[PDB]
Amino acid sequence: MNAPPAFESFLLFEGEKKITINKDTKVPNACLFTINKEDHTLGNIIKSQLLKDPQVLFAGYKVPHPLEHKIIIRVQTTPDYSPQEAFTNAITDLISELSLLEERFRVAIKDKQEG
Amino acid sequence: PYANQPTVRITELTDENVKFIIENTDLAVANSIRRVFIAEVPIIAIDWVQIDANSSVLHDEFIAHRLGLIPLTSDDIVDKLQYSRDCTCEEFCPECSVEFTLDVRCNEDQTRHVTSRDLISNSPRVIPVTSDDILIVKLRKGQELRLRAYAKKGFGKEHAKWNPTAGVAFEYDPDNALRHTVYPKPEEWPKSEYSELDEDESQAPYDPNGKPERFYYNVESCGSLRPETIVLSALSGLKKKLSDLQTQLSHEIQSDV
Amino acid sequence: SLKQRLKGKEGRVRGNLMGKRVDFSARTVITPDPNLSIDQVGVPRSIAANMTFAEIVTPFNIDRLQELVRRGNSQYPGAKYIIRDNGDRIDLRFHPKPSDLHLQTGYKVERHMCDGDIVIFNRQPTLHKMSMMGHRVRILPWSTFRLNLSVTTPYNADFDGDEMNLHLPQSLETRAEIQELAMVPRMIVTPQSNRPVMGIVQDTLTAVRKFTKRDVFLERGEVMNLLMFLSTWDGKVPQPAILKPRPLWTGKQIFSLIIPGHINCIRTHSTHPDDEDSGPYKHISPGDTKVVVENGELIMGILCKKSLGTSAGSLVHISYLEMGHDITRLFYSNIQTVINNWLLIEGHTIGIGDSIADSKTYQDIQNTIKKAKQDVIEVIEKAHNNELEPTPGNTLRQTFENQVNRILNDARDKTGSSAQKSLSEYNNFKSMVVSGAKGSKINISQVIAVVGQQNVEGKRIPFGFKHRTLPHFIKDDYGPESRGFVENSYLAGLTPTEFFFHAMGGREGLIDTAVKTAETGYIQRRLI
Amino acid sequence: IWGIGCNP
Amino acid sequence: QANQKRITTPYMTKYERARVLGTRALQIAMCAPVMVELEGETDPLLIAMKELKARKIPIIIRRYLPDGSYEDWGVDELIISD
Amino acid sequence: MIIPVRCFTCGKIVGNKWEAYLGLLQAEYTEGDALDALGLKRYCCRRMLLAHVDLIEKLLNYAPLEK
Amino acid sequence: FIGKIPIMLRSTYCLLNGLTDRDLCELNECPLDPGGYFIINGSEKVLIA
Amino acid sequence: RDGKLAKPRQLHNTLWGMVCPAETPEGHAVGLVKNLALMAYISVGSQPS
Amino acid sequence: KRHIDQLKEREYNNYSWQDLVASGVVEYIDTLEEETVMLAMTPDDLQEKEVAYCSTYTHCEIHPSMILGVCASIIPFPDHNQSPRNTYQSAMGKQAMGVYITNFHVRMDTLAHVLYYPQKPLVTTRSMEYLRFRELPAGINSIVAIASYTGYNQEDSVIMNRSAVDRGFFRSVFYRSYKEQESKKGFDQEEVFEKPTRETCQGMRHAIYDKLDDDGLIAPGVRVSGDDVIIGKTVTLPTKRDCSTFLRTSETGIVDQVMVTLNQEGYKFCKIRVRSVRIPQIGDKFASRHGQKGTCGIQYRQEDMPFTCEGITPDIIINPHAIPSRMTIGHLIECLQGKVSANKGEIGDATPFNDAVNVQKISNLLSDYGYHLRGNEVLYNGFTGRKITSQIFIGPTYYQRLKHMVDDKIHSRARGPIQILNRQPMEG
Amino acid sequence: MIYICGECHTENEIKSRDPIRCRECGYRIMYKKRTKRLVVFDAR
RNA sequence: UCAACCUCAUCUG
Ligand SMILES: CO[C@@H]1[C@H](O)[C@H](n2cnc3c(=O)nc(N)[nH]c32)O[C@H]1COP(=O)(O)OP(=O)(O)OP(=O)(O)O
Ligand SMILES: [Mg+2]
Ligand SMILES: [Zn+2]
Ligand SMILES: [Zn+2]
Ligand SMILES: [Zn+2]
Repeated sequence: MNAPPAFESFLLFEGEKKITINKDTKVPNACLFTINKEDHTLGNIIKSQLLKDPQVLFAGYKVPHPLEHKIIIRVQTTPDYSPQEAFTNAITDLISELSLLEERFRVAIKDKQEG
Repeated sequence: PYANQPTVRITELTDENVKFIIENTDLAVANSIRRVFIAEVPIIAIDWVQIDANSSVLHDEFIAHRLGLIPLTSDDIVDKLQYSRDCTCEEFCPECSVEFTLDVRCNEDQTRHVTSRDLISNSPRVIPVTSDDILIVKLRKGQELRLRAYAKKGFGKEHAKWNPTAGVAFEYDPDNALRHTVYPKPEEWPKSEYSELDEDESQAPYDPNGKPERFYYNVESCGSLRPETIVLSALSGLKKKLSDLQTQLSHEIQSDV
Repeated sequence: SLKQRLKGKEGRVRGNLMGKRVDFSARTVITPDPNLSIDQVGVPRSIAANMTFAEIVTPFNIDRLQELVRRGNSQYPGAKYIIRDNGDRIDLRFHPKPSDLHLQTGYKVERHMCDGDIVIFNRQPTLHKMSMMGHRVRILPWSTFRLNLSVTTPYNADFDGDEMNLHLPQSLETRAEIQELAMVPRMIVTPQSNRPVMGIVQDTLTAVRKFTKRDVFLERGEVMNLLMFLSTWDGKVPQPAILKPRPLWTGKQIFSLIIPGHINCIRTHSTHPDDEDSGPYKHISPGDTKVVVENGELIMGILCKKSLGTSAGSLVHISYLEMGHDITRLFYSNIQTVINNWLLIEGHTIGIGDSIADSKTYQDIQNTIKKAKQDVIEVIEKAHNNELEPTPGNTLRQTFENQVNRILNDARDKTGSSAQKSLSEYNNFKSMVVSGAKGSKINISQVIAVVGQQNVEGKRIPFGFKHRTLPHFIKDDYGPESRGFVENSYLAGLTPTEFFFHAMGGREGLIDTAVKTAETGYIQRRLI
Repeated sequence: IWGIGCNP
Repeated sequence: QANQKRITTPYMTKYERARVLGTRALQIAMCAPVMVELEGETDPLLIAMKELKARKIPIIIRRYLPDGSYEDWGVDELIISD
Repeated sequence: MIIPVRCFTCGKIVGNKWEAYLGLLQAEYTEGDALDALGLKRYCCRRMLLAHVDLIEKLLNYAPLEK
Repeated sequence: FIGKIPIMLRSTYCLLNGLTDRDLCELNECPLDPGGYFIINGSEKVLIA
Repeated sequence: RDGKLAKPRQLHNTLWGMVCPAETPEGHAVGLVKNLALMAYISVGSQPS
Repeated sequence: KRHIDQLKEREYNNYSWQDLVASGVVEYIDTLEEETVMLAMTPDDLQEKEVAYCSTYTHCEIHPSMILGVCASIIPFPDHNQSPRNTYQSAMGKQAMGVYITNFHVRMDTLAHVLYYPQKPLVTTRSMEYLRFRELPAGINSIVAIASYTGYNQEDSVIMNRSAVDRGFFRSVFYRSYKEQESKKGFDQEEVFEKPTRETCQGMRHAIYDKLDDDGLIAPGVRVSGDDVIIGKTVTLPTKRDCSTFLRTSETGIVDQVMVTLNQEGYKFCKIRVRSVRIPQIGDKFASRHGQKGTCGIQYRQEDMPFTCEGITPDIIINPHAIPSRMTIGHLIECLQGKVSANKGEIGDATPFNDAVNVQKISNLLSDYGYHLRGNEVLYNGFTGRKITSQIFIGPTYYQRLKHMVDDKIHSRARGPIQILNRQPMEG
Repeated sequence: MIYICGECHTENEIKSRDPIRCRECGYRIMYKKRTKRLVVFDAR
């Protein structure tokens, strides 16, 4: 009777922002990105790619509550770098990696067949 | 500061299985690709059932559950079909759904096995993976099952009926060299199929500078989507999720400025 | 009769006046929630929709309350009733009442229970005042009350079908009284025994013991992930304990960030050698036992129920007595969160391999049992030949029983010690016993070595049949097997007679519990 | 179920 | 009693703090004038806590001694327990 | 009551395999050999067929309410 | 006629006694039902020894 | 059930093979409600003549 | 051997237990005679010549395991568990959901729970055959991992796989039957089944009376939400009074069967059965066959659950901290034997005192099928993909869904109905 | 309405305030028969 | 804009 509908896991209700950016006052050059209706799938990918960046001092993600559907990513970068830029670059790098993976998987498929 | 270039080598390709290896990739990327295999690959399955007459022993919602779990061929038109929420028309239409019908009566004395074959689709591309058959119910003489169903696009995050895959086998570091798992007695542990160690050596020597790479996948299709296209659709869907995230992030950054 | 109406329990005086059924109360099953804080409780939406709190309409809250009234009883964050100044209760459930939706100062909007409301949480029986505590509401999906696991011990609650009552204060005055006199962070230390009522428990305790070993080294990503779940974090990553060859933090180094303020504590781990304090390596402690927290930093040690548990002088108790109750609440919550995520990494389990011991261990256990049975045979022969002489204050029967019991108990203890020697570091029974999370060395011994003597009414299994225990045994057999000694372990499996005698012992324990409840309840009522 | 000094 | 010959503790007890905070909260929710300048606080209990910290709650506690006499201690006079 | 569609643990379709399982048991095949022939590999899928109790046949003995 | 005695099900005087499982199915009774209870006012009652 | 004496409730040795040792209700009826063992039979009675 | 061979051919040989008694092979012994009889638990171990304990055995037990009852006979490896845990399992097995009878469709019984997909246990006791547990099982075999995953299995709770639940795992049907009898007490005062009318009948409620048919009884197949009018009964008032029955609050079911008969008095009598399909939630109670139960702490999808190399994700995750204090080692032995049975294809034998089934033999059997001797398995964390450092005990164990469900227990009160005498809130 | 007979499974139409006895068999147990309105089941 | 009390038995922590 109190069971949430399944579509709540990924469908934004009206007036809900996918991303909200709030700066972290405790430390300079740090930010906190709150992604709504997202899970570990995107969070772990983004955290790993942010960790690969040398100018990202801190990168972490958390699900504040398993029953609710939200991801919080803290990103702290060096001076002369912006955490928002680090997030954008992480996303673009992951997109490029996934596209390369798609192309090579298609080639591997075509080669496993037809020979 | 940039993404690595992954490489794929497909070892096995059968109508039910894809065994491949992804090298030069992160553990997070590999795990999330597996995760998208399981939960975020769109598929077609029955989600609306209306039972005109059910005199079978199984109650109506039991029949509806079993009908939902029946796989449906979704190779091509699942990409063409729209989600019901996206479709402009009220309720369901040919663009947002596929209609199935079941009209079975056991007039004969012998028990009638209602199968997925008795489900008849309005569009030929979606069929209940019939081309034995999944048994929906057994009908005694004088028992009848009549129903109309609508099948919609969706992914396994909504419901396990929309899982395109049966079992995604994911393994990294077949010989424990990163010591991510610390065996109390290494010798008692069976060797992995992908293990390259000699029989004498239970574990590879600890590699201090190693990082998890060369992930091994075995994706078994449920028959709705071909095992190759499960992987391709999962990669494309993860890329689309990242692109949507980037678009929203750019909009909010512009708003902050 | 009129006397019967007023006389006993269920009478007017006791059943209707001293205690009575009350409104604004909700009962449901409880399930764990590690993510909730100590004071937070998890409330289903239906329960929060039925229960209401009346809020006086003021100039500063008139807009929000009018929005809630507009939503009504149907939309969840709404109002069930509007009480006018005259006392007339406009009903928002039944029909729009468009003219009566207006709010003015002095009206009372009976809004639905929302996040941040203070509610009393109760479990029966309320044996002590920690059984009723004030919790801050958080509304979560599904239909169970969800409470933090550090709060289970005061309530005596386990999530195996238990239910908890919830009482909602209906006035600001009583809300403030509940919040101040009964809030869970204020209830951490009991006046009964001047110890904390709550401590780290279950998975978190075992994972803390594993986390604070010297061996635990955490890489950069794991450190960042764990610092994500530390709410009191200053945002500064500590310099790792090992800078080169690769930057690796330590479990103690990260737990030092959990410990709040500057707290000074000295404890000792459960497996602390008594020789270490007297001899050399007092402050080096080869086993990393002892526990030294200086300036709120864990310099050395492995934490267990003695350091993070409900005992006087614990790190929790010192935190409450030094930093205050709010900071201690944060301390509990942070321990649970970051240690549970590290446990997600390391993992914990129990299997058959824990119950298995070495072949040499099993052989030694068998030899000890053989020697004990032979010694009992010798004592029985001495008694039969009348060589035995009564111990002062005891009959010959009583002294014979005492000697046999001593031999059997000594053999049982020796087998248990052999089984415990067999245990490896990786053994998980030993992990749970050492951490203090669950189990005891007695349980390990019974699992691995010997179940032990089955005794009913403080004596070996009685001669229920005519001069024998079971029909399978010959009459007048006082040996270990006949009178109830179980040499097989649980893993080995009890033989049929041992099974029946073990059932006799378990039955006695169950009867004791069931009989105990009522007598203790009567005593408690009389004292109060 | 253990011994005479323990528990039943 | 008078300012002299006050024998009760100068510190405010936990129960006195609870009842004072609740009473002031109820008054504030009943449109009573607020002594402290609220910094965007719209919760009557939070405003009452803020007033208690600033020692501006306009209440005097009458503590009844067991002999029947009473002592009037102002909230300002009492030392806040927390 | 009737063989479930899809193994609970993984989701491989096991609903089409019960009649073939019974036929292979009638042939001579041991339960394990029949399970292997049907293609069930993981013990999760083998649990579905191995532990299944088919009560639908007992329920079909009772006459229908409407004939 | 002096009275009516409730009959324990599947006892010698029950109608279900001596009936094969097919006949029990024809009467909408379970072949596996043990019996040993009385139907009093439509409710199954079991005498406890 | 009200009686708190722990004598009538305890598993007697003579229950072996005739009453289940494990199966008893828990609460006020521990050891007071019992269940027959699988092979146990109860005498129906006979004429001593 | 003659008697055993004749009994083995029992049917079409007209040899039965009564012939065994008549031959003098077996004998019925009561407690008084049990006091005067030397018994042997087993023939081979005891009757045969050894160091002579007794040489005057007068009887032999047919099998020791028969000392247990009906509910304790389903417990696998009961000799490896602590004694109170077997009592707990007897109590809980009386509460498991399964197909109670095959004629459940015909019976209109209040509070009937029937499980969708019952399964027979992979590890079974022989005496279960005589309890008909195979014919009408109660519970499902489930892949269970004994691990501390996210803290939602702590204390006694249980983490469950949401995908498995979505695939039919432990889904049940709850039938509630309502009875109403129209009756005439006064000569001018009668009760009639009819659809109540707002004007004609003085007593009415907000509850929708539209679903009632012409006869005043809801037809089968109509969804009925809580507080809707199942049966419409009106009493002539010497205009009319509404005595119509309503659904129990939060029932939220679909009508299954509506029967209209005449009772013994000759008055019209109506029974209406409502189906509510209950899917496992995160409050429902599940228990193993070894006396340790627990509510569902949380449900994670298949992507979130830990996975083995083969891709198997546990249906149920139970906290390891349950095992040590309770000492239910039979649970661990049943997991190991179930793994062996599922890979082998046989059904494991867990008779209490077999003496031919050691734990070591089960481990050696499991080794042949490619798994670790002790049943541990390298589990990969579902969220991050990293191998869990401690290898986790996984196996197929039989679990039962107890009738206690959170939906039946959730309750809340706010200025509701009040008693007449005390003028205090009501009870229940 | 129309009530299906318990035993002979033949639909008989019984008016209100009429004894519940099937024509041609006499059985006193009738069943209300499934509704014409149709209810949507989500296959979930 | 809206339904009884007794009694007993069975279960729950
Ligand atoms: C731990 O103490 C509790 C409480 O004291 C409360 N309680 C329970 N029954 C009663 C009763 O009749 N009367 C009163 N007054 N209180 C009662 O229940 C006790 C334990 O009982 P248990 O021993 O069965 O708890 P498992 O050890 O069995 O827990 P598993 O592993 O099943 O989750
Ligand atoms: Mg409990
Ligand atoms: Zn459409
Ligand atoms: Zn499977
Ligand atoms: Zn008829």
